[PDB]
Amino acid sequence: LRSLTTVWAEHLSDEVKRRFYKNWYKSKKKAFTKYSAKYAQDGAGIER
Amino acid sequence: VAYGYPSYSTIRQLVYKRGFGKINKQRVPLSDNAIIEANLGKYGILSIDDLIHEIITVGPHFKQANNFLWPFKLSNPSGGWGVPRKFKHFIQGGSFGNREEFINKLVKSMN
Amino acid sequence: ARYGATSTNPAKSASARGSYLRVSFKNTRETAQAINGWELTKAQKYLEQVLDHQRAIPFRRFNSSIGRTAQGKEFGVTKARWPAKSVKFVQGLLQNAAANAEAKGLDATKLYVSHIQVNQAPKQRRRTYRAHGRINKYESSPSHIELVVTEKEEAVAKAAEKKVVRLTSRQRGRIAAQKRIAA
Amino acid sequence: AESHRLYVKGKHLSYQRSKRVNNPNVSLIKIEGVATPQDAQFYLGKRIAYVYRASKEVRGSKIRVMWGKVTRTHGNSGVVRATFRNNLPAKTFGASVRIFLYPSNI
Amino acid sequence: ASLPHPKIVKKHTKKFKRHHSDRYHRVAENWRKQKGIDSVVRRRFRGNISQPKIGYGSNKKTKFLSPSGHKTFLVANVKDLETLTMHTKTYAAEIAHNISAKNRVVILARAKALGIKVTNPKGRLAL
Amino acid sequence: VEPVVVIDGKGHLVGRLASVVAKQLLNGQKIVVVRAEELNISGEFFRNKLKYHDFLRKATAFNKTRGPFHFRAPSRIFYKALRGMVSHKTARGKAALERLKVFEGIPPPYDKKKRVVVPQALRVLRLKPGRKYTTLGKLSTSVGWKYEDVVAKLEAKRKVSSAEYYAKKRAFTKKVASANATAAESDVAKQLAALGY
Amino acid sequence: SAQKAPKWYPSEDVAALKKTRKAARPQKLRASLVPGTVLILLAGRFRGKRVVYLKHLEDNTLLISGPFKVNGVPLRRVNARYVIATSTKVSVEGVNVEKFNVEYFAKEEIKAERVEDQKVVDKALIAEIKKTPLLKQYLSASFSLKNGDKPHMLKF
RNA sequence: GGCCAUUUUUGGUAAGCAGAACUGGCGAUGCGGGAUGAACCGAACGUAGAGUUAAGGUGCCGGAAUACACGCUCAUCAGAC
RNA sequence: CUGACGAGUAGGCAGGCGUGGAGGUCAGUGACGAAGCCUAGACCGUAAGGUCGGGUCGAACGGCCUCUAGUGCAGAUCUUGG
RNA sequence: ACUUGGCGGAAAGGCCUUGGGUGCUUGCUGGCGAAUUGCAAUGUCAUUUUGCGUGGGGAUAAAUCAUUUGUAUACGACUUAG
Repeated sequence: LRSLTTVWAEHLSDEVKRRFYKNWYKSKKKAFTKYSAKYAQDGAGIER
Repeated sequence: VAYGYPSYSTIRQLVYKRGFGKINKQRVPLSDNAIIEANLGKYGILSIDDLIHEIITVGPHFKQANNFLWPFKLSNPSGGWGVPRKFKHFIQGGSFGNREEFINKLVKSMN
Repeated sequence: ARYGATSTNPAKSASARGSYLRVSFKNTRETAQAINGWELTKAQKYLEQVLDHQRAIPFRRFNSSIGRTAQGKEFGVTKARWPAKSVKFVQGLLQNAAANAEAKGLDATKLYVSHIQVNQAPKQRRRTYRAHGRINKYESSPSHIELVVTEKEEAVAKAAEKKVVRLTSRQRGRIAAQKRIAA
Repeated sequence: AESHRLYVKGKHLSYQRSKRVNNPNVSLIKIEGVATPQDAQFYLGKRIAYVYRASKEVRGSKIRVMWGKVTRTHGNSGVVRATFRNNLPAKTFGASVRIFLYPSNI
Repeated sequence: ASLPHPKIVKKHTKKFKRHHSDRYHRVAENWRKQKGIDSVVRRRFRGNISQPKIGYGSNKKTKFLSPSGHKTFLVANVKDLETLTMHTKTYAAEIAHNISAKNRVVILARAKALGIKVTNPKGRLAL
Repeated sequence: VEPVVVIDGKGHLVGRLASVVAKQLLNGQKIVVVRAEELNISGEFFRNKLKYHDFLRKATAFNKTRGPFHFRAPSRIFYKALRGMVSHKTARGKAALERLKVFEGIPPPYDKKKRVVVPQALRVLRLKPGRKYTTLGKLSTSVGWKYEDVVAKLEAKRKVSSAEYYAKKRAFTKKVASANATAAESDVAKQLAALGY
Repeated sequence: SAQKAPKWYPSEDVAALKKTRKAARPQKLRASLVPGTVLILLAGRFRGKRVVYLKHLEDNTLLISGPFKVNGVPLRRVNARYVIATSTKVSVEGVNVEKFNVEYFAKEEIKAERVEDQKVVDKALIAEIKKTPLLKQYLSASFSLKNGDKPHMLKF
């Protein structure tokens, strides 16, 4: 098997945004900004 | 050894190509007729065909005419020996022994 | 007054030696490699942190059976160590070369430690006492340090020679056969 | 015209060898399109050039050539013993090479 | 120029180093015949070093000749060099390793006017 | 003479393909052997099963990891049968085995290119009719290759995606055949027939 | 003395060469070179070109002309060994080829006498060439090996 | 201080055992082949170039015909000198 | 000038390379720098080895014809020093 | 080189198709030039990456050490927190 695509949610909580940083306190917490801006349209990329 | 019965052609080609002489030993090439003349005019022989004639027509002075020639130094055969193994008899499929007239073929690949 | 192989300008450099120092040679070599090539202010602010166990000296050549450590992750090496006596005898020479550069009229912002080497000194023999009445040596391995600091400078631009060419007649007969066609 | 090739392309092979020796003086060439020794009797004497690129540009170019010639045939499948002026560097085993059409027999 | 001499063939140009000249520092690189019972250089196997032997001797027409074609000859003073006035394009001078620089300019100024080739004119030049 | 020689592995013999492929790599040809799971071995199925189960017992005593590696894929059975030919412990052998690519099925850079066969390696041009043979998919499956059906599924896709193409070619050549009928009886076709073409 | 002077000094007297027995003798070309044969040049600036053969010179070379109005290959020496000789012929009679010699070429713009002799030869050559079909186009082409061309099988 | 091998051979059940006889070697001997092996096959070596071969081989490693020809053999322990 | 021939341990003989010192000679070299040392710089000799250039250095040393020997090193669980 | 849509995930990164624009046409007949590179010596016509200059688009963070944790630990490592 081979993962070809993965689709994330719209607004992830602060429990999985804390999973993607080793140092949560210094970080600018900028995970999934340019991905959650893909719901700004009608979702044509995400429906794709 | 491989021996046989040479014809006139192979004797002629050997004495013209690989035939050398023994002059106080001194293996000397038989280029001129003056060598054979000055070394065997005691014995009648005075040209190179006189040596070939004392070879093939085995004559009274064959011993000295043969012993004047240095032994021939042949190549390896230019077509192979014809067999996979030399050291069986020519009757069993090798090379050694009596092969009578076919010796001519082998000598014309070694000359 | 002879030093190692230096490819630096002796006008803009300052030197400090400190011979026959009873230190550890295998630890002074590693702190001399750890200091090497850095700017002198970064060097003196690094060696004041080695003494506080804040940053470690990377043991690279003389490093077998050393305990691996975490601070060596700064330099990619598991095995590192904090040689306090060696770093004291190195930073003494650093302030000595800083003073010898201030006495020569050099600007202390462009200094980088350029040439620093250590090499073995005559060993100081003492003696152990071992089982069944033997005696084996117990020797110091003191060091000869030396270092040379230099003001760094820029604009070493890459102008070079002309490289005169040996092209043949039948090559220029094609090169000039294109100005009649295109160029 | 898209083709300018006046050479038959061939492949360098191993040196002249036994199982356990090798003679670097006489190289083996596998000419394309040749299958018999009677066919490989044509390419005798024809000049072979190996062509390779280099780092230091000398004489106005980066491409350096080693020359040589075909000497004799080899095997019953059209291999060709060829010598060179300086022998091929034993790293080109599987490299293309150019059997030119001169000295012309025809 | 020189004498008309044939193409200078130098059968083995590589130097016959000793066996194990590299592996040990005590074993110098000067040649010694291997003499062991088990030895493989005396017994001349394949892939082992080649020994000096009389087959590698040079041609007597081109022996002792430099690649310019002249036999070299050590010259201490001016009187030794004037033993080569007759033979200019057969021998070539070569100035020794203990001649001072006040005499090398004299020897070179003489060998220029006598046409004798010096194989080291650049020794101890006062540039 | 091509830059890459793509070989359809179907209906060939493992050793007799491996010999010619190993010799063509050592001369400077790039060879990709596609569809290696339909490759053949002489002898019945159980002869080759007990020749692989006598290879599968040969690991290192003290550490089973570092021993011989018993690859199960048919492309890797063929690759083991190939790299025993090429002297792979040199550098010439490594630059030989880097010219080779052996796959299972036909991956989709290589399904659009023409696939050749090696006639001195086919099972039909070598074996006497009556001798049993062994398709390498069966042999690899009974020693633990997990993916046979999956490859079959993809093959059961691609032939369809090829066969339509074949119609999309073949009818086209039908039209070309009519063109090769309408150029006849002219002067130029007779002059081409005079010069052989 | 820092080196003992030797006893015998080999004399500087050069010897003459021995009287050699090697006479000069005119070249006999191969059986496929006849004046008028269309040649294919194989090397030099004009490789691959097709050219018309003329008078055999006396320095073991061949004199060829294109004609220059067709392909661009002027009156030029080309060695006989770097040339594939095809089978086609043109009639060579009617051209005053015998003016040319080895003295006519010498390394020391283009001399106008060469242009004049070029045009004088090429007018008669093109007047001969126009009699056969397609040969004017054939000389203006180049030769090149296509794929699957085996030159031990190709009959020129 | 010897050893090995062919033919003859004594003792011994037998030996890569002990002891004799003819010759050849190895010891002192490289080299090409027997995948490796002091003595088996070939052939005994100054330094190089060219050609032809010996013993062995020509699917691939490995240079050389997956040559030609007539048959035999299928081995859930092939056989390859 | 011509011809033949060229494995070799133990061993025998010959021609030679090197070292300390002695008689002779080159009216030899030399503090405008001898000997020594270093030198992936060079030349010669089959080889022992000889020679030159560069750096270092600080006062003596070589070529040849002969004489003489406490004369040549990878190994001796070799000696001393490191 | 634009454009139009469809198909292709096994390693799709390619294939097919629409409408124009520009260029060439050896499909056929022509005119000029192509010499001197001087009798062969690749007659230099593939690329890939690093780096540096210019122009035009886009975005503006992490990790480690030190402190801490004990579901982890000889040391590192691991899991945590600020």
